[PDB]
Amino acid sequence: MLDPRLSVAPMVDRTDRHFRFLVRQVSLGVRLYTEMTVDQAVLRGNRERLLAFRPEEHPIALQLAGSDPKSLAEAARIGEAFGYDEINLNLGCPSEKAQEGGYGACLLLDLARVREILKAMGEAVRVPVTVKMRLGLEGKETYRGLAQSVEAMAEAGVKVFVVHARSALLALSTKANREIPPLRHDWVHRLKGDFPQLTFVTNGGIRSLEEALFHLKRVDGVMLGRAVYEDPFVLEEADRRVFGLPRRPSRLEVARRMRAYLEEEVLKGTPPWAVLRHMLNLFRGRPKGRLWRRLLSEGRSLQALDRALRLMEEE
RNA sequence: GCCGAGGUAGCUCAGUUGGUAGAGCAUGCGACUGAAAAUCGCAGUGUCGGCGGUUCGAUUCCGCCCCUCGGCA
Ligand SMILES: Cc1cc2nc3c(=O)[nH]c(=O)nc-3n(C[C@H](O)[C@H](O)[C@H](O)COP(=O)(O)O)c2cc1C
Repeated sequence: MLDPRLSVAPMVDRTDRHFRFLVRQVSLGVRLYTEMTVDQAVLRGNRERLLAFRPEEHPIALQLAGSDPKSLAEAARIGEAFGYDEINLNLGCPSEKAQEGGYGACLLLDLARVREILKAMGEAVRVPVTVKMRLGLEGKETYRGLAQSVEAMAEAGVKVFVVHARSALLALSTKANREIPPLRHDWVHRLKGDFPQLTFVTNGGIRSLEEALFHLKRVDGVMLGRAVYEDPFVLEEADRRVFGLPRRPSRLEVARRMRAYLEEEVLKGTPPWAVLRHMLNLFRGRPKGRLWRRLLSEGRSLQALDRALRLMEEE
């Protein structure tokens, strides 16, 4: 039993184990997702570097990308061992890299392939195998086509469908595919109405917790990506209102704990910028936030963070 | 001439071991205590130096070519 009500979207070059730990200091309940991790990188690459994460990041789900059923079943078997509570399948990445590899959003073209992929992964691991998909391809999406492909996946085992509510135009850039196609959140709402036994987590364009709450009164969950990264404290009230916990974090308290987390990591071989480049938005839209962001991007050291914290305390 | 170590936004630069490329300062527009300081948001644009090599595909790895650099000659 997992809590799908709220989560931070998987974002390449964003949601590494460092930023995930940061978000965990802001919200205890919010579900975290790893970056898209290709199956071949899990099978042949340094597995400790890729998948190893901290136990504080629980709950956390490893998202895998691929096309070969046997390769994704082996990659899901490996992810489960590292302790991931969930193995999510990437069916939305419209990059040129994805199209050439035949994985991501272009996998939606072939339900027969996607269904044998899901059957293999689900039987290879005991953790819930989910999916993060898009509404369709080349703006040719129909509601009966999306509901029909969701039916097939559900018969393959899938229970949770994290839906990025917008089509993927393979011709456009990746940054263009997250701003141009129309957001049909109402399509996901109807997916819950046609499939009340399934869990749907709508996603796309959610700017605040107030908007996320609106969508929660219609579907099971909401996923925020750029809203969280651009300013982690967009989930400031997430715990208290969504997860019903009695705790509201302070931007300064979180900075104090992120400093101690930076001391452990740096002191055991972690480059200081690997942790500091994700703390720049901690004071976004706050007094003297500029100087906080300047100090860390210039110094890039524990000592620099100590002087930046001291200033924030003075202010 | 042997070599250290580099070519990424205008700028000083990150990118840790092939997989949805971006930090800072500075340009530009904007919010605000009254113009105004202080303060903050918004967006920006990439042939990741050119040529082949592997690959599903490499800013990332090979060889070649190639501009500023530093000790040795
Ligand atoms: C920088 C960036 C990287 C992303 N990488 C992934 C990814 O690796 N896997 C994935 O399923 N979605 C990825 N996405 C898409 C997000 O998961 C999400 O669907 C999209 O940002 C829209 O949701 P949002 O408006 O709440 O951010 C990425 C988005 C961004 C902005």
